[PDB]
Amino acid sequence: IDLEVRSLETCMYDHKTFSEILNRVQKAVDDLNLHSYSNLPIWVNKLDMEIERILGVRLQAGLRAW
Amino acid sequence: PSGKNILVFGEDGSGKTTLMTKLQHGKKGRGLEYLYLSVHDEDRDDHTRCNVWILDGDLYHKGLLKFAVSAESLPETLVIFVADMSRPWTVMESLQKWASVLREHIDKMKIPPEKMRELERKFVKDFQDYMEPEEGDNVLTHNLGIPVLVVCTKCDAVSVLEKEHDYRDEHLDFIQSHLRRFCLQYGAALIYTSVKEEKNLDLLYKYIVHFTTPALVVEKDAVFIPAGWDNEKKIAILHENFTTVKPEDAYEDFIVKPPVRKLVHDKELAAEDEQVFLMKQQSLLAKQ
Amino acid sequence: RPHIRGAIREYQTQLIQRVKDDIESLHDKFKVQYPQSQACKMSHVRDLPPVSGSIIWAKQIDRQLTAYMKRVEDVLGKGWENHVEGQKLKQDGDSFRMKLNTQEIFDDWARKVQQRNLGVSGRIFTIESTR
Amino acid sequence: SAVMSATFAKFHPNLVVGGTYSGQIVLWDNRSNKRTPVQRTPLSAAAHTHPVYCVNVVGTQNAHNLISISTDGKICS
Amino acid sequence: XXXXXXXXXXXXXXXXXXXXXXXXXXXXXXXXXXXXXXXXXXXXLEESYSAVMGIVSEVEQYVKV
Repeated sequence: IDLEVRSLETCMYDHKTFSEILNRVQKAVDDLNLHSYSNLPIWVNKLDMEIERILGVRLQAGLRAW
Repeated sequence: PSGKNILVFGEDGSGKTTLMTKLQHGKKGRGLEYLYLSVHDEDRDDHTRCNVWILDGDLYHKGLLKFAVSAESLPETLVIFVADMSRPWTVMESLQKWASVLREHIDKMKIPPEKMRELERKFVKDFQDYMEPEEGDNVLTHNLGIPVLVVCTKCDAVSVLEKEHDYRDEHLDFIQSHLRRFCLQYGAALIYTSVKEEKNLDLLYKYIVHFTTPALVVEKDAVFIPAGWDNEKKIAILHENFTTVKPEDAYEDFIVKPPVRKLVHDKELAAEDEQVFLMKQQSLLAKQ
Repeated sequence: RPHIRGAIREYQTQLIQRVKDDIESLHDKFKVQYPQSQACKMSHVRDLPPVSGSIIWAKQIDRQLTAYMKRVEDVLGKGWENHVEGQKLKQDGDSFRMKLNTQEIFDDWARKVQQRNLGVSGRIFTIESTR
Repeated sequence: SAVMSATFAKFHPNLVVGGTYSGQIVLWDNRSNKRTPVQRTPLSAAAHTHPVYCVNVVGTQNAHNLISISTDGKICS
Repeated sequence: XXXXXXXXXXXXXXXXXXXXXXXXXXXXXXXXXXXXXXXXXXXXLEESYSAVMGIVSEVEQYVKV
């Protein structure tokens, strides 16, 4: 998860690759769902908030450059 | 005819992308989603360059309004307030939400042009005297005066709403009294529209942004109030016919049936979490 | 017979990767939901309530998984979870099965139906109702 | 626990068997990249509850087993 | 051409939230149905980069006509 998360500022401005990353991450999330851990959606809320920040940050950076 | 402008206030779906689609779409997630109208110039189309603007949300889109409202844009500024019928309670207040945003924008962008203060207020005193004649005294109107208009959308859901919870002429009369009331105060008019209905829109804009039409408050399943088709008594009889006469809390009535419906998908649980050392010594105290 | 049973592990693993991939496909397709399943639309054209078609979907998926499980144990012998992989596939099929016990849908939906039943289901009270 | 004995596995080019000090028999894998054995023998009486100094595979492809012989005095295929 | 520059400056106004895009999330799914995918990322998120990257060009398209 974290290699994807920490790699969210690596593949510069490619929506396909972004999509791919997210899909992989939630594949791991269904793995988490099956052998259900305790409060999984709560931790996902956390994730998503920081993902939004890395996203919007890469966005605004590319926004200025564009 | 020069560069014309329009400032519609896109409100969370409410068929706004569909409003310009029914009028004439990439995506709607950014706001300020410009559109340009260049329609028939009363005999042909002389490119009636009526630039549209559609904001949605509230996150500091003031500077975007600067990019949509200049100092010379001011005359040809047909602001259009758009709201749905799926959530009429939103409309009731959210109209004033958008309104107050523009009230700020009046005293934030028109504060340097002081010529239309002493000019446009008198021109509005001219203008709103013309709001009423040749259509078909005094009303507690507002400070906002420039070409303004309040429209509604999502109206072909009437039977769906009475199917859910309206089924009362109070619910239908009270909203229209507040709407027509809003518009007459605001120096505007009240217009409705629906899914595959009511091409009465361009009539008033083309008619105003320079073709006239006779009004309707008759059907009451779809309403068209041009400016000056008001008083403060016809509507008073309308919210009198068993409608709880002028209730100043029933905002919660229609702002209670589907907004204070419930929350289906809600996960505020704070489910569980425990300790280690704590449990261990607590069991030590439990060892006796 | 252990004598026989010894020389088949290679073929066993070939079959396990087959079973593996198909249960993985079940995770995929079931991870897409019934409302967005196109099967819901076709089933709806075949005229079922969405409640029924949803649990039919669920229950059928369950039957495919159970058929796979019996395929697994017939291939891997009855000592099957004791085997290195069988324990894993057991756990996975069990949790996947726990994410398929749809009686709650009938519960909550029966409550909504009961809520509607309070004054709608027997509305013959005005055979020719005024309007 | 302390591995008291270890060796490879017969016709398992990815596995490593192992004896311990506790008595459990472990089983590591290289291709999984799990620095912990994936199949640990229980500590039941049916298993070894004493260190196994000599645990070994025996025959060929179909002639094999795994015989663990702890110091307790038990053999277990 | 000054109006075209005004459109370029309109795109320059995208720094409104000052390198944050705090509200950058736009979609919401339906209610509860039957799902093992209990915690998908965000119905509002996945499409937002392509959405922004496209709407940037979209405004430029509408100004051109």
